[PDB]
Formats: sequence, structure tokens, C-alpha cells
Amino acid sequence: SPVVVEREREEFVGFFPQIVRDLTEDGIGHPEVGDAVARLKEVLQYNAPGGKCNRGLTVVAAYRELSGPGQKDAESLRCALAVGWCIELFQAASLVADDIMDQSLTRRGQLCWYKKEGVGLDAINDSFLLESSVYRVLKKYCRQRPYYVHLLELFLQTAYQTELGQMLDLITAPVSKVDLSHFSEERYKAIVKYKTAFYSFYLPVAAAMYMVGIDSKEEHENAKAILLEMGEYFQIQDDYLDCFGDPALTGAVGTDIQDNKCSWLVVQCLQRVTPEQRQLLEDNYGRKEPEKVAKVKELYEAVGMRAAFQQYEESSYRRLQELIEKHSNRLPKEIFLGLAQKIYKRQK
Amino acid sequence: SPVVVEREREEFVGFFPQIVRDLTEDGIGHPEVGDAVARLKEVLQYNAPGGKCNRGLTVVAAYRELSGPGQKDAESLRCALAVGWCIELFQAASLVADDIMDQSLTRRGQLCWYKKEGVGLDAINDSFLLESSVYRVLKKYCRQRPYYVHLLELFLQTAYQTELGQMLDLITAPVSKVDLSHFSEERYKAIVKYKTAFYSFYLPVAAAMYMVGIDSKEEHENAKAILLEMGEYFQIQDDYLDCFGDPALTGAVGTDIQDNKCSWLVVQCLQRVTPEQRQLLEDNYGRKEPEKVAKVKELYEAVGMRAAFQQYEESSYRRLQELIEKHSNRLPKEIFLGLAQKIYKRQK
Ligand code: DMA
Ligand code: DMA
Ligand SMILES: [Mg+2]
Ligand SMILES: [Mg+2]
Ligand SMILES: [Mg+2]
Ligand SMILES: [Mg+2]
Repeated sequence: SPVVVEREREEFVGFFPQIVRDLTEDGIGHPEVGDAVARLKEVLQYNAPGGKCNRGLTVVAAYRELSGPGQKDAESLRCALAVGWCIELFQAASLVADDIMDQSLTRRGQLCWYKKEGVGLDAINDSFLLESSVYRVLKKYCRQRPYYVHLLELFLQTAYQTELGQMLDLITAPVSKVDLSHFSEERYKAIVKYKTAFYSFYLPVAAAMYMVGIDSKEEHENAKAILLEMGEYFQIQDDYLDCFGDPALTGAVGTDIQDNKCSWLVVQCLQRVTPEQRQLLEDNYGRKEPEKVAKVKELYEAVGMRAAFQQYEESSYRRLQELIEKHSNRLPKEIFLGLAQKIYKRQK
Repeated sequence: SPVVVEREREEFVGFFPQIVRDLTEDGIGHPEVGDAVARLKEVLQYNAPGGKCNRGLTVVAAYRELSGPGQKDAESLRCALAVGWCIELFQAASLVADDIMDQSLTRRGQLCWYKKEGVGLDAINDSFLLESSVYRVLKKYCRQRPYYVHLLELFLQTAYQTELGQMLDLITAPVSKVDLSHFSEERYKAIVKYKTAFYSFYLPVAAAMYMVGIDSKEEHENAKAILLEMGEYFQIQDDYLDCFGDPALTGAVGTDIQDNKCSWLVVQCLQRVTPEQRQLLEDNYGRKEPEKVAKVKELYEAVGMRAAFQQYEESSYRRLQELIEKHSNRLPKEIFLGLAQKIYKRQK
């Protein structure tokens, strides 16, 4: 619902300054580090805000859907928000770095933080600081809470798992050398499972779970299960949308197969190819030349990725409900649906 | 004592493979991330080993000096080692990054990890992974221990405080632009307090403290106090040794005032200077030209940094004992002395 969803969004966004203050207020005057904390302020402000927040928001709504009447106090609510922004801070820490390693130029419609004159490789330390920030926020709101340790362990683990997924990326698709040798189906799936699924989907729910008291490992597996299908489909979708979508396209309806990106289409292609066609891709791909690009895509419609998607979004749903069945015994299915209704959308 | 000190050292070093195994054993076969964890192995092995280990060792000896007869079991001892290697892992995470941001070439006599062909900016993610490693080790050995949270909070905080000290460095002495404008006495002192003191001296003792049960904040301040004088003197010393030391000089008796390094001598200089002399430094400094370098140093002996040091190491000791007096009420002074006997040395 428009009214609720947005009322939720307005509170989240309206919450950012607070976090900013939390992180720097008493630091800005510090006769020793004041210059430093003052610079931090800028980093937060340049990088943390500006996404959609559907990640951070997920904690909130979940908590909302999980807590009991006793746990909807203002205090409890603020934490949920606070823990929400944490996921936001963490991902920013991530992205800032994805940017230096990719020699990217743009992000969220602003220039990469590293590209700002006067910054440079320094951003390397800046993302370390954005990552630190996450734990400073937790210490701040949840330190005197039974679930403190769980949440600490949970963020630290996800951090490692994404770094691994990242690591795999960095190794598979080196952005200065084409090699489609390693663009496999399981590598793509493995890169996706780690680099984003964990932190994009599991993390916000798991957080809310531990905050209501569900600390049961095997209840974490039932979530992890459904949630992992979810974020996988999601990555795929972003993947499809990038090339074949448009009407109402969420910001930058630009694109980037110029970057030898291990995307689903490429992979789904190389399985549908002939040996000529493979060397076709093998050449023209990862190329910032309008001509090659057109060819690349020709190839995709030439191979018919279009229906491959419709048939995939196809099974993807179905499967999910079944998974909703096997794994939402104790948890409120409501969760995974609302999440789903904002994730499955379409675009043919 | 040679015999003890070294017996302690041999166990520490002999402990590394274990950590390595801890970190990768069950990961190396993983059909999804195996390529990644296999690469991790290399990162650990290239970067973590090779220092002196006096940092990690400090936890051990302290624990040894603090525990009671009940707490010297093998198990307890392994943790101390394990927590020791953690400080080692963390600093490595640090250095690997100090290297990319400084465009350095060498480290611990090997080439910077980032300079290895095939690596590059990727190391940015590698140090993230070295940092993750620290918490994986803690989860492994101290998860079922009363002091788990304290140690988790302690490493996370230090991480932030050094990053700040780093941040200050990065801003004060930008390695591609001389500017001695900001080389002040308090900036140097502030950079030193944060970038190294905290993690080099306070951290290993504080860790041992919490492991024996001293979780008292104000007992952490009494340590912090003495310890901070310590690591400050230490940085200074490294600083002096770099330029004016030699006979038996610990590895690379090379040097680096070619890098516009905010070192103590520079600062101590700019306070002893004339306005001519200042522009002298202002020019020749941060220069990889044998001629300038000689001038630079001429200046230092020209100004007489030599005795300024002897007079500083001078007060530095004294002060310490006094601090040992005001602050080792409840803790065993033995600690800070042994630490001191390996730190104060001299070299005129
Ligand atoms: C969450 C994370 C590590 C994203 C990096 O992905 P990417 O290198 O494929 O680039 P982009 O910023 O376009 O996703
Ligand atoms: C512990 C830490 C962040 C060291 C970086 O110091 P540096 O940039 O002054 O260079 P070096 O490696 O010579 O100390
Ligand atoms: Mg990128
Ligand atoms: Mg990338
Ligand atoms: Mg350096
Ligand atoms: Mg530096």
C-alpha cells in the first residue's frame, strides 16, 4: 500500500541526520581528531544517502511484522530504523570500494567518491570508516539488548561472505581483459549468492528475527532458503532490465555491457550459442563502441533471451511459493510476500 | 631473558599454520567459494607473517603475567596466542592498505602485495578480507567465553581509532605535494596517538586484561595512560632511528624522508629553524634526490636534533616511571617494565 509503504519510507529517510549526528556530533569538536571526524561527516553525507533504501526498509517492515504488541514502542522502533541504516552504511562501504576497483565514473548519479579531486585512493580508507560506522551505530542503539551479540556476529559474517562473492567477481570478470572462459552458470550463481543475496535479502530479515527473539539456527535456515531464491531472481532481473527494459526505468536507463560484466544474459547466451556466435561475443563484448554493443544485443534477441527470461521469471515465482511452503512453517509468510510484491514486478 | 622471550616467540610463529588452517581448511573444498578461499590462503601467507610479532607476543606475555594458576591451561594458552595473531592480522590488513595509498614498492622486504601482477586494486578487497579474518579467529577461540563481547568491541573500536589516525595522516602529509604547513607538534602527536599507539600498545594489554577479568573501565584508563606514553616514545624512536641510527639496524637500514613523511625530526626542526632554513626544508624535502637528502639531514645535525633526542628519550623514561606510579596501582608493574625493556633501548 502506497500510504503505508511511503509513511515507512519518510521516517527512514527522515532518520539519516540522526545517524549522522550519532556518528560525528561529539567528534566534531575533539581537539585531536576533529579534523578527521569533520571529514567523516562529508563521507557519510556524500555516500550513504541516495539509494532507494529498500534494503534498510526491509528490517523495519519485518520487525513490524514480527514484533508483538509489547514491542512496538518508540524505542524499539528507532532501533529497527537504526539497524536499517546499518545495512545502508555497510553497502555504501562496499560500493565505494567496488568503484575504485572498477575505475568507475558514476554512481547514484553523482561522480564516484574516489574521483572527487583531493580524495583519490584515500577513499580506500574512507570506506573502511563507513564500515566502522555500522558497528558504532549498533553499539549505540543495541548494546544493552539481548540480541547485541547476534547482530554483531551477523554483520561481521555477512561482511565476509560478500567480500568473498566480491572476490569471485574480481577474479572471474577482470574489467581489463574480456575472457568469457570463466563466465559459467555456477560461477554466476555463486557470485550472485555471495556478493548481494546475503546482504541484500537475508540480512535485513535475519536482523529483524534476532530482534524479536528468533535466534534458532534452523529458523535462520528456513529464512535463508527462501530469501536466497529471492535475491537470486532479483539479480537476474536487474540483469534483464539493464539490457531489455525501459518504460519507467528506475533512474539510469543507461547500461553497461561495455564492462565485461558477468551478467545472466551473457551466460544464458553462451549456452544457446554456436561456435561462430561464441567468437562473435568473444570479440565485440566488453566494448565501449556503439557498433559492438548493438551487435551484442542483436545476438541476445538473435538467440532469444527475451523468452528465456519470461520462462525464468516464470519458474522463479512458482518455486518460491513452494519454498514459502516448505520454509515458512513458524514465520509469517506475510513477510516474504510483501517482499516479493516489490521484487517480482516484471517488465515482460 | 633470551631463553624465555624466544621460547615464547617460537610458539607464536609455530602457531601461524594453525590460523591459516582455521581460516581456510573447510573453505578450500567448497564447491562455491573454493576458488575464493584458496586465494585467501595466499593473501594470509603473503602478508601476515614476517614482522617481528612483538605486537601479538605482547598479549601472550601479558596474559602470562596476569592469569592465576587456574588459568594457564593449554586451552587458555592457545587463545592468548590466537588473540595475539589477531592483532597481527589486523595490522596487516592496515599495512596492505597503507601501501596502495602510498604507492609504495616494498614491505617487510618483499614487494607490496598490490604490486604483484594479477593483483592490483584487488588488494583493496584483500585487506578487507584480512580484517574479516580477525573476527573469524575470535569467533573460533573465544565465542564461549565471558570476555567475547569485550574483545569484539575492543578490536572494532581500535579499528576505528587507527583509521582516524590514518585519516589524519592522509590529510596532513599528502605524499604527492610537500606542504609543511600542517606539520605541527600536536598534529604529529595526534597522528601518532591514533594511527599506532592504540593498536600497537594498548590493544595487546587491554586484551589480556579482559581475558583475566579486568573489565573495569577505569582500570582500562590506567593502562591506556601508561601505554599511550609508551607507543608515543616508540614512534618517535623509530623516527630517530630511521635517520640517525645504524649499527645492528633491524632490517632495512634504508630510509624515507624522500616521502614527505610527517616525522618527529621534521617537526622538531621547524621549531628550531630560522626563516631561511624553513624555506630550505620547504624545498629540498620529500625529494628522491641524493643531494637534497643530504642537505635535509645536514639541516637536522645543523640544528642539532641529535641532542634533542637524547634529551627526549631522557624525559620520556622518567615520566613513564612516574606514570607507572600513578597508574599501576592494581596491575602488575612487571608488565609495563618488560614491555619497556624491549622498547626503550636507545641508539644514543
Ligand atoms: C554490492 C556490490 C559489491 C556491487 C558491485 O557490483 P559490480 O562490480 O558488478 O558493479 P555495479 O556497481 O554496476 O553493480
Ligand atoms: C600502521 C600504519 C597505518 C602504518 C602506515 O604508516 P606510513 O603511511 O607512515 O608508512 P610506513 O609503512 O613506512 O609506516
Ligand atoms: Mg562496479
Ligand atoms: Mg565489481
Ligand atoms: Mg606507507
Ligand atoms: Mg600512510
